Amino acid sequence: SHSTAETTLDSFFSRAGLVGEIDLPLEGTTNPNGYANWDIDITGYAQMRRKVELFTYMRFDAEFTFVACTPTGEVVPQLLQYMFVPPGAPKPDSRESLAWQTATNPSVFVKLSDPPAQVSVPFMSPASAYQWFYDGYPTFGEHKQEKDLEYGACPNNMMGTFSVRTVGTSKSKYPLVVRIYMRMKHVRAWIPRPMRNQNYLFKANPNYAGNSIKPTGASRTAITT
Amino acid sequence: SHSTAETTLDSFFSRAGLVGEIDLPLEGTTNPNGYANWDIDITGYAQMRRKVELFTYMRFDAEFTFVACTPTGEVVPQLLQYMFVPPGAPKPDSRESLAWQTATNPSVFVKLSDPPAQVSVPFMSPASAYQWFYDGYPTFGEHKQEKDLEYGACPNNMMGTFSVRTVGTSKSKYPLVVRIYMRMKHVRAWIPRPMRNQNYLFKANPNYAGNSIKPTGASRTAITT
Amino acid sequence: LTIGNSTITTQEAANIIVGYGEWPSYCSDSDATRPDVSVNRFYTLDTKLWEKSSKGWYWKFPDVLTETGVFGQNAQFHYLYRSGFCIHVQCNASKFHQGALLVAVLPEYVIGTVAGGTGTEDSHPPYKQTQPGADGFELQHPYVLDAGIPISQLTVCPHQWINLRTNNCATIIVPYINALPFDSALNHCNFGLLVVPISPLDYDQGATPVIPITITLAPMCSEFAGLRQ
Amino acid sequence: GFPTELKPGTNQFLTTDDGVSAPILPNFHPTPCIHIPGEVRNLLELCQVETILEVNNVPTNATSLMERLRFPVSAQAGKGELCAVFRADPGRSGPWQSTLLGQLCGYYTQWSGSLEVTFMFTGSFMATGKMLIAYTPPGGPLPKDRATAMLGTHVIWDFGLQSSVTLVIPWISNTYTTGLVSIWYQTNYVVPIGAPNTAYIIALAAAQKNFTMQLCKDASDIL
Amino acid sequence: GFPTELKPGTNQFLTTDDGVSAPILPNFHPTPCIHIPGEVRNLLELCQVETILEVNNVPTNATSLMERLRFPVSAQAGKGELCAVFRADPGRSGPWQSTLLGQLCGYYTQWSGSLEVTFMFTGSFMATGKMLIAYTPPGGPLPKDRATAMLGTHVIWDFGLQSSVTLVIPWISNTYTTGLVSIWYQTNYVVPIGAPNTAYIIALAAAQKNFTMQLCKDASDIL
Amino acid sequence: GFPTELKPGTNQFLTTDDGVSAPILPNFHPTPCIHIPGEVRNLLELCQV
Repeated sequence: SHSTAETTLDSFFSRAGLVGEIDLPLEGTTNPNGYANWDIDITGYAQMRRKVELFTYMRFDAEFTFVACTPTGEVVPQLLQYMFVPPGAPKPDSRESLAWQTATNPSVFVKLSDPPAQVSVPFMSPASAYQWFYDGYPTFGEHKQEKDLEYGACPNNMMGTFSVRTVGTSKSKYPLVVRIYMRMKHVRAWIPRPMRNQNYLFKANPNYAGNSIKPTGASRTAITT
Repeated sequence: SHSTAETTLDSFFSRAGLVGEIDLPLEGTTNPNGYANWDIDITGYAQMRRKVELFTYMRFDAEFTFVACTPTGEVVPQLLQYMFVPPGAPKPDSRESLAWQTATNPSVFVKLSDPPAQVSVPFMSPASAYQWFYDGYPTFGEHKQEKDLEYGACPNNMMGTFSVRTVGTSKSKYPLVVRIYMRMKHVRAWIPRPMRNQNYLFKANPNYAGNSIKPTGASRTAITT
Repeated sequence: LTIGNSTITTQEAANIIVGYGEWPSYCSDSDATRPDVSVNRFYTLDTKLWEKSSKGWYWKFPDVLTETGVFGQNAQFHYLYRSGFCIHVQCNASKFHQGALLVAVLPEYVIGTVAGGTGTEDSHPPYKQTQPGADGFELQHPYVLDAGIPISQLTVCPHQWINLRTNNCATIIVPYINALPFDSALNHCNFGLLVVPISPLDYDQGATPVIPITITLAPMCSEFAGLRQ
Repeated sequence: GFPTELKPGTNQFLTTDDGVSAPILPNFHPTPCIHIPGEVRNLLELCQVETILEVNNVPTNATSLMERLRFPVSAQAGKGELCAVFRADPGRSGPWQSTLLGQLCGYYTQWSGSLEVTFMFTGSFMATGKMLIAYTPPGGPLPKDRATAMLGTHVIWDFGLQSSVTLVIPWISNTYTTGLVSIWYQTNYVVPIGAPNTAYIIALAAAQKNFTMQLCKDASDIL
Repeated sequence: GFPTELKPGTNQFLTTDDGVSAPILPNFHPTPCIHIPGEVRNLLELCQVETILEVNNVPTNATSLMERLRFPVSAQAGKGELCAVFRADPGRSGPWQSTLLGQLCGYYTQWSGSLEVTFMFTGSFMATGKMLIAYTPPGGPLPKDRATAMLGTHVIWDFGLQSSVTLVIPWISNTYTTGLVSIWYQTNYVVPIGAPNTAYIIALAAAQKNFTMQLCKDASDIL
Repeated sequence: GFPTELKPGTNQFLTTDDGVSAPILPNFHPTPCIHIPGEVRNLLELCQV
């Protein structure tokens, strides 16, 4: 009841949360290729989407951490390669793709015996700020002949994508699970808007249910508490 | 759209890329001697040759890194010796060669459990700058009686050679694979020339195909876009 | 109050509120024509009808003036656009009428549709809902602003209350709010203008059942730039 | 050759630990930050703006959620008892959840400050009458009648003032845990002919400068 | 005896991480760097030099790749429409790939600046005529005729000027995504007798000082 | 409580790496170096005879 530093933009967002988990099993239907591509979704952490949508324009750095173990939490002598694929460059499709070798896609080479890999991603957007809400269409052309599902879409907020794989020509000997933690650093928020009222239905648009609800209606009557 | 530091010589080249992989199998036809010699080729990284050939004269330091694991990416309790053999000194031929003991050939002794070995190689050329293009012949003599395949050859750009082996008198117990990453540091480029047009056919000369191609010819006609 | 050939009559002694405390300025950057002749006058949208059953209205800027005004001829011929707006919402009522209008400006007002059923699978809203022109569009679910965003907290945006008992006009001046210094005109709607009933219209029977909502607006510092298409 | 002992808790990964790490793109220069008119540096800025208070948190139907915002005053009831606004505790569930302050208080555990609640009468211009707003501190129970409510912290609200009446509650804490404000009919709703006999009033509520929050907690329904 | 905790992400090998390492030969003194006249410090220096623009990107035969560089003007067509230079987007595929600027833009993902495109008429000295070059901003479509093209950004080019005519395009960005420049017959190709009735003109293009590139990406065909 | 990441190439043993290590006898004081007439500091001195 004295210090106000607790309610700053920084201390409100800055906190490393589990943002996505990569699964590289020994044998299964999920990832039979021993690799996976994870596009950076801030909405990986549950409460984070309703949080950042309090504002319209935002800007931040992000610190990623990779806690890797077996599904039992056992650490095994396995070498991992975490590759960052910038918005421009294309994502790898096969395990022997030339995307794993391309230098302009920075890679991290760690071991599970080594403490979780930690890197920092700068503000990637070509715009001056991120933008969770776009009332319009990305293209600046008369193209209006297709199914306009581009409404609300803003491909300028693309932060790139990480690419996790087991190093080596041959498949890994151990079943692995790589967990990804994102932490927002230097943050600035701009235009304030009311906080989400109804449940989120989709990922790229603020659509809501056909049946609207309410925050709470405890009072059975206005008179009595 | 403000900072120009992105397009400097340094930030354009400075990036650790996979430049060569050493294979030391348990039993096979490749390396039955449990050792290998890798001459430093900048053109190990694919896109790097077309890159540096944008200029004619260049000068740089190089930071090498050695990511070593089994072909499954498993890390094993194995001791490795990475030896640098300068341009002058001769390369080792046998596993019990006296080249492994010669002090003037600096050696690195690491473990796979230890993070990738990292060393830095200074500008080795006896000339004031490297030279990807030599319009002439190295020797300064009237010798013109042999098959002059020395055209384009410039043995002054020799950067030396690394020598990877499994430490010990007896052969290694584990199958190993050593990957080498080169990163250009302090870089200066001199004479600019047009960027490669056709595919590379050979390694030491800018020869091209008998059938020339083009960058792109999308326009079916000049009139219509 | 006359600016150019347009002459409107309103009170010049009200509570004029500027959006987020910033007047519309000219862009003095590198991202790039500044017309204030026949693109400076007042544009007066057709009157809407404040009614008992009314849910609310919204207008999308700068889409509202895309085809309607000379302002539009510069917005449809230039591939770049930048401008602020002077919004003046006034309704004419009698001392025997009631009501309360919340006039607000929410930048990047993305409209959402619905999806009921055991399996939710919806499309994306049409142009008429997305960019309703100068006619505007009536809210479907006002309590959540057709976007799952509660109107209960709308006051965090540039707002003014119209209490037929107290007020009669609401004036909002909005500066060019965007993540880019220059953007498109027919593609990106920088903001939407919300005019929503919080306290509904009521009157004893015999009175005029419709109170006229009149919107008079003019672009304060329009700067189109770009080149002629 | 430099002495260093590795102190306990080395390779630990603490989520809240504020350190610096290697840049994934150490030459990439982000597009310079231009100016964007509205900016927020402290959430308290939002906590200090007035937001509609759903005192009438009775209806639940989807086509009647707009009734929540305003509560009615009518010629029907005379000198009785209008409505008892939920206890002065913006964090707890109830009417205060309609406010931005309330939703923000859901993102923290401890808070302390003073709150402003302005009431906005939206009847006809010809309509007049007197309402009695009175705040009773925590611990003490809800006053049984108006006269007894008058002997405490109270505010006489006449409709010579359209909305300007605004209650300032002294203090809010965390461990009748919190005090409640009640609105009373001091005088019956009086109108001339041709004037509606029922009117609705909107409650707006914010926090004062001295309001703060402390320990953070992410408690959101979705997702 | 010095407290030190090893923070997360220790033994990681990040390729872009800029650190220093032990020297493999710590006594070797490299041959001192003498002077070499041409030097490059920023790739933008190359981006600002004029390089032949293959507007005539129609032929594909190995013995006709030289036709790419120049496009023809002849007495044949009158007041019609010469050639539409590809959209102002030096990075995208097409004619701009013949430029050094284009090949460099292939090594980056984002770019923004102004570009200069000088056209060089190589007909006879006795030959004259007027061409109409006009740049139409993105979004807007290609002008249907010359007169309509004239009402926009346009440049009248007479052959009283051999090459000095040069179009300056305002701005280029990344997300008709980009605007296109078209060259028009304002006037038919007119020559005396003994003068060739067909002439070719070379397009040269560069970037202005205000041109920059940002995010790097290695996209080369070979190898 | 002091942040430190162990950068690649830690426990490597490079022969040419010029570092300092713990003294095996940290109190032993070697017999002070007297003067000896001929001395060589650079091999070029020999290269010039």
